[PDB]
Amino acid sequence: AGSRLETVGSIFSRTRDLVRAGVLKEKPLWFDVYDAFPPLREPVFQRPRVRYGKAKAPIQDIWYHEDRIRAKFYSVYGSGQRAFDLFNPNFKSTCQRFVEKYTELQKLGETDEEKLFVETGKALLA
Amino acid sequence: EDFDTRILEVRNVFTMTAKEGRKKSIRVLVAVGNGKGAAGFSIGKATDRMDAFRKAKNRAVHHLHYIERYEDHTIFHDISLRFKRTHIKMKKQPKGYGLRCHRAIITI
Amino acid sequence: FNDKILNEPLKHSDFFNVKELFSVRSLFDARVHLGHKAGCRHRFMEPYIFGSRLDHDIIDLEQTATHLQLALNFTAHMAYRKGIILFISRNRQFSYLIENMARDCGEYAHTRYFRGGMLTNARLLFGPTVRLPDLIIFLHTLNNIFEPHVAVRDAAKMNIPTVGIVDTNCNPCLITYPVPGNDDSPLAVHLYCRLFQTAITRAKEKRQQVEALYRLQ
Amino acid sequence: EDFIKKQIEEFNIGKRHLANMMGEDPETFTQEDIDRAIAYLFPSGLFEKRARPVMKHPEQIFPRQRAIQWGEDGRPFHYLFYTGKQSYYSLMHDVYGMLLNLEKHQR
Amino acid sequence: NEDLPISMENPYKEPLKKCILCGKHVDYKNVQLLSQFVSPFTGCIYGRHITGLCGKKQKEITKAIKRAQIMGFMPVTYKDPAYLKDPKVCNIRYRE
Amino acid sequence: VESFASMLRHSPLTQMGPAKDKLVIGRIFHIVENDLYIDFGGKFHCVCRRPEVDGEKYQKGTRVRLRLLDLELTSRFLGATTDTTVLEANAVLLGIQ
Ligand SMILES: [Zn+2]
Ligand SMILES: [Zn+2]
Repeated sequence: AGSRLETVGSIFSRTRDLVRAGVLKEKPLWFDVYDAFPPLREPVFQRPRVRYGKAKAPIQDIWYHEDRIRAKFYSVYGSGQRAFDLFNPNFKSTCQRFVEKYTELQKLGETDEEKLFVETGKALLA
Repeated sequence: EDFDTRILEVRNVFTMTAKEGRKKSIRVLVAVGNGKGAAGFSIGKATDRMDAFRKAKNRAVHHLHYIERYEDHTIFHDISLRFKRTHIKMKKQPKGYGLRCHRAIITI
Repeated sequence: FNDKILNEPLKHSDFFNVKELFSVRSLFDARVHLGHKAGCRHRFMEPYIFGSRLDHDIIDLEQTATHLQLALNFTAHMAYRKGIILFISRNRQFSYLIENMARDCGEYAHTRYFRGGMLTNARLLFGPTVRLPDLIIFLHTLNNIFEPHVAVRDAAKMNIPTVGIVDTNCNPCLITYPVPGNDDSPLAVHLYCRLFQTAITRAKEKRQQVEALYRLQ
Repeated sequence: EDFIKKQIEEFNIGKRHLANMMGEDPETFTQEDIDRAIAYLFPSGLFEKRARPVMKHPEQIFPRQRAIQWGEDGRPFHYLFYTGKQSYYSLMHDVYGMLLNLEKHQR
Repeated sequence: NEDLPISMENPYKEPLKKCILCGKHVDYKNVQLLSQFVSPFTGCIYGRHITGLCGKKQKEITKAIKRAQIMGFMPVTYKDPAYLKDPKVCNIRYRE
Repeated sequence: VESFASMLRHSPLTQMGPAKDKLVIGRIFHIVENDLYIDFGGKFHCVCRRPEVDGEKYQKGTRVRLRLLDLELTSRFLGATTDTTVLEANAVLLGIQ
């Protein structure tokens, strides 16, 4: 027999209750596999619906601790004068070294925040 | 050879055609089950009556639900469904009551 | 009677040792973790997304890799139990590659236009005695216009399990074994065809040694 | 296929008889001899050339088909059975292969 | 532990575009500013899509252009032909 | 085993940031007669034109300098419920190497 109704359940549940009925005599070749090692989500159909009101998507807009000093380097100076590659693992940009020459200084270096750029203003030419 | 089909509706339905004028076709709706929990229904149509009858009988066994029941007589609980405009109210009942329900729901 | 070699590799846990063909590190360096814009995300990529960076959705590679011990394991079992494996994509940028990988292994490809009723109307499109596929592997779950494929429904209408690459815009719902990962990147699916090819031809040669061991004892 | 075997053998009997029909001593004899003989043996006056009588070699009058693609326990042999137009899409693969190993180096 | 991204208030967004007249002060006596936003042929006020003003400052321009016509400060039917070579801030196609 | 959240922090796509007018080097991966397909990394490719300055220097693998304008090329239009990606990037060519 079988069922062709993809809305009314998973293809597991649309089969494991058809072997209890006895409408398909032969045990399908994926059934005794999926029963043993099943997916973490049962693939039941759900109709996708749109958020209408005060329900924004719960994802997080990711931000990292070193974004501030990264942002100012693209403000007070230019972009990367050196070009990017992004093919090699661990590329250290002229900003990526610049954020690491910031993040030694604090913790408890803590002179002034503008001054923390003044100390690292000198060091990169040296 | 253990299923059986019952007709639920026969409807002389019509469309209109540029050359043909008026065109009759027969829209049938069948229910198919076997006892034992598995049942299904389908609609099929053709111009001929025997042609529509075979078309829905041979299609309803590809769309069949397993209707999970209580022990043989009844269902699991009270349900109260509203389906597009149709309120249906259907109640769990003890053994030997009988099917006091709409005459289409009798045959299903 | 040949059910000794069917009922061992369901009791064993990761019997083919599939946790060696990847980790998060191999998946990172071929850019699996990138997803599309937050403008075109779906609703059901919502658990699988790490976050958005400057509006670019980033895919959980931890929640990727806990699927692929489980998604590549099942497609190993489908190669063990001699079932028909169909590769589908509609990428047009990897369409050579999918069919060439179906010759490099011993299972199937279909990367071309989908004729209407390929699985739901097989018996009149072909002869009446056709064994339809027993798992479908998607590499682009989307179609060449951006709606989900025809064969995500007709897989589930014909009651076939399906492992599918789902990216930030795709629909994970009707396909049983989602793989939340990239699919638009030429380094990403060279990796994806590398794990799916090797996980079945290892699973094929497991099936060869067991019956031969049964042939002698 | 054993529908063609009963028409090749039935043809070589009817080739061997037609050389024994006419006086042609070579029992191995050409096909335009057969086409000449049956036209002079079965005279039509029919106007279509495909309505006049023909006795020909059966691969040339029965239309040609693919054979079956599934052996026992299924397994269709081509890696593109599940398209349909199964040889076209492979023949489009033979061409697309035939162009890339050019551009990987250089009616 | 320390590794996961924090929630901060969205850097790398430059502060929003200050229109052209953002902190300034339109007058009805300041005809050379107001005559810049009317057409040198018809005397009609260019719209917000041309002038590139915010809807606040576009409306102070129009409430002062129409203030200045009836008071005898600027003419209706043309630009002041004396005040013709001012910086053409209004973007308009004609004669390319 | 390195945590995903760590290796995302140490990842040169993350280090770049807001990709406007940013000098990126890229591999060419498919040549069509006029149009150059440059794979810089990223999710997608990009398509450029073949310039009249050094127009024979652009072969397969030619490392090329890119301003990398804005990896999106997505926009929501008046009826749409998602937005229409084109699977491209609009990165503009500069040079070689
Ligand atoms: Zn995609
Ligand atoms: Zn303003």
